[PDB]
Amino acid sequence: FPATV
Amino acid sequence: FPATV
Amino acid sequence: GAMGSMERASLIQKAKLAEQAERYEDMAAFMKGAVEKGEELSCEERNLLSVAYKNVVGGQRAAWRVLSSIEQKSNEEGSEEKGPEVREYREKVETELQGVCDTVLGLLDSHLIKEAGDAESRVFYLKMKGDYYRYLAEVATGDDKKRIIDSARSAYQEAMDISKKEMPPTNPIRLGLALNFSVFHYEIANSPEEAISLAKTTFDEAMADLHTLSEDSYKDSTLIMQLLRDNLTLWT
Amino acid sequence: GAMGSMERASLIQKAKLAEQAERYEDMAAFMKGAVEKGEELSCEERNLLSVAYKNVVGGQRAAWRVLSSIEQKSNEEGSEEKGPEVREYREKVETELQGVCDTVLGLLDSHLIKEAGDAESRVFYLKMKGDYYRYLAEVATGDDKKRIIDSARSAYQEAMDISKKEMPPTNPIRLGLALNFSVFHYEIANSPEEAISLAKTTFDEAMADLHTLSEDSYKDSTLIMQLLRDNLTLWT
Ligand SMILES: [Ca+2]
Ligand SMILES: [Ca+2]
Ligand SMILES: [Ca+2]
Ligand SMILES: [Ca+2]
Ligand SMILES: [Ca+2]
Ligand SMILES: [Ca+2]
Ligand SMILES: [Cl-]
Ligand SMILES: [Cl-]
Repeated sequence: FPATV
Repeated sequence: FPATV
Repeated sequence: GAMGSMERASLIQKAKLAEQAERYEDMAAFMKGAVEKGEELSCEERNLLSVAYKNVVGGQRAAWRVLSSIEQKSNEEGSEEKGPEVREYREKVETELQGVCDTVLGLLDSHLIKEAGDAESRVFYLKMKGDYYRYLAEVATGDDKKRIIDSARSAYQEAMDISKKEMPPTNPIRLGLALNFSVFHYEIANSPEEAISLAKTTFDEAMADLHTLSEDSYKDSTLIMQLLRDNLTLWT
Repeated sequence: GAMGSMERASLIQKAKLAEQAERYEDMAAFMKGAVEKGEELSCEERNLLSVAYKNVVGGQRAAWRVLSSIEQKSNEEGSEEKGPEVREYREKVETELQGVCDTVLGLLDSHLIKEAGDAESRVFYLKMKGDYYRYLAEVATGDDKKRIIDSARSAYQEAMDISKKEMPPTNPIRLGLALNFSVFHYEIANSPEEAISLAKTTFDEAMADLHTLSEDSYKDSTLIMQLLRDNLTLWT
């Protein structure tokens, strides 16, 4: 999964 | 802390 | 509601204790109570709100993914019939997740967004709105999926427009908004080229503004820039 | 109760799904429902029950410890008064923990223990009884602390007596019982010498019986023996 904040 | 199961 | 009898300051204090104890459901309930007092939130208080719900929904999303994968396998060729239980339990978790998203969206609509006039607060809340609609989109399969996706898009877009006018390119909120909107494009909107373009432009514009920053601000901005780079590496 | 309308087999199936998804509160609720069907539990089902509650109470214990440490610091010389909130929140978590322990003890008393005739089942449940009274003892500070400690002791002792008569010294249940009762002696009963003696005797008697075991049984027994050794190293 890609990075989110 | 000591080990328990 | 349930927290109606507790002082605002006590709810905030207990949210911080709950964070230390990794009790994120309690943290979220305390911060919901604090929002429902009706006063605007400080920067610190906004971050307590976001941390609490991020952790709650994050656990639900991880569980949903596990259960969805099991369900997908159950519906393959050669799979033995095991009955309705996998679907039922996936549905249970899904409904709980949707409930948390609806709770957050409800707080934003009643009345955090409408009272947020400063760019930092307004962008922060609109990013949250986009994120929680994105989480609803991840599990949507019906007649409203397009409308849910458009709700996420619209919230992110308003946040982006404000952030570009009012915040420097290194601002952490602006950077995190762009990171998440880029992921929306890639994972939700079937727009990988838009995702890549947004991440690259964001990174490059931030790079060019780093010279203006203190040591501590530099650290904060470069951390998020690295996440943009990580996604670009994943996608290219 | 809440699970009264769901089939026993469906509750078991969903407990296994909940375990895979790391949804231990759901897992515990499903297994409570399965126990309340009134039938005895298989070996596999007993381990689903124990895993679920171990994880739930384990998280509560970890949170309680964090909050208790903050509270202790608040009551030191030179500490600024912050009001009742730390105590209130520690009390909240404590009450929830006590509730989970009472729930487990209730299942054991109604009616798992009284229907358990085979040594493996009876020892398993009596070990659980000792463990959950031990968790109540960890947070007890009042007029019943001595009685809670004695309830733990009595349950462990009955389990030990059965295990020594009916199970080989390498049996995993027997070994885990001894490990936990040794910790009871050290951490709860203020009897470190008894704790050390029990761990050493258990280890040595198991060592002498390993020659009787298959490769797979050897692996299981030696894993738990290493935990005995780890505690001995900590305590000596
Ligand atoms: Ca007040
Ligand atoms: Ca659904
Ligand atoms: Ca305002
Ligand atoms: Ca039935
Ligand atoms: Ca109490
Ligand atoms: Ca029986
Ligand atoms: Cl269900
Ligand atoms: Cl409280």
